[PDB]
Amino acid sequence: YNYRYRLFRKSNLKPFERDISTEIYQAGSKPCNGVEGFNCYFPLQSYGF
Amino acid sequence: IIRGWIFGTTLDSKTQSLLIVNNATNVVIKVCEFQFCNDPFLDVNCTFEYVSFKNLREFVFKNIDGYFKIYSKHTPINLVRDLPQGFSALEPLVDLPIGINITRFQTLLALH
Ligand SMILES: *[C@@H]1O[C@H](CO)[C@@H](O[C@@H]2O[C@H](CO)[C@@H](O)[C@H](O)[C@H]2NC(C)=O)[C@H](O)[C@H]1NC(C)=O
Ligand SMILES: *[C@@H]1O[C@H](CO)[C@@H](O)[C@H](O)[C@H]1NC(C)=O
Ligand SMILES: *[C@@H]1O[C@H](CO)[C@@H](O)[C@H](O)[C@H]1NC(C)=O
Repeated sequence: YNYRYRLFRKSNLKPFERDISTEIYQAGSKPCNGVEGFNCYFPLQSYGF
Repeated sequence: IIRGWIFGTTLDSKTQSLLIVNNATNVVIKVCEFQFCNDPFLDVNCTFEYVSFKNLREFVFKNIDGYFKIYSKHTPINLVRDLPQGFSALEPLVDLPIGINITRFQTLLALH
């Protein structure tokens, strides 16, 4: 799980652009602000290698 | 007294923000994932890093396909109020492979 992928949500990533966290991408209308329930937490995963 | 610029989104660089500084011996360039100045100054985590009135200094900055491109020119002048009436062209300085989502910017001043 040391190998990761960060994004899938909405506003997509430009050619050779890079992204690093500071505020939560959430999938809908909720002001999640640290919550991890429905639509909430980053769209960020780890690989089961 | 005018010596540099910050470019980014939040400008605090909690997420990647570009910084460009002239220190009178060198130009220094950084993108550091560390807290920048809250009220920016010069005294009278760095995924990319680099080191090198009578006067008008002209610059152009543009940000394309993850490159940050810089052009400049230096010239004598004899007007403080408005830019010169004549024609001249800027020439390329550096072309930096930084990969950053710049949307906002701010110049840097030296302070006593
Ligand atoms: C690049 O940065 C800009 C802001 O600097 C982001 O633009 C905002 O995106 C949200 C949705 O994610 C919109 O609701 C806002 O209206 C946008 N604001 C502006 C001023 O454009 C953009 O999403 C960022 N992209 C990536 C992939 O980092
Ligand atoms: C200018 O920056 C370089 C690189 O950071 C440093 O070695 C040098 O001491 C600086 N010059 C002054 C006058 O502080
Ligand atoms: C240093 O940068 C990484 C991202 O590359 C970040 O996770 C870490 O929290 C940063 N450290 C500080 C003190 O901001």
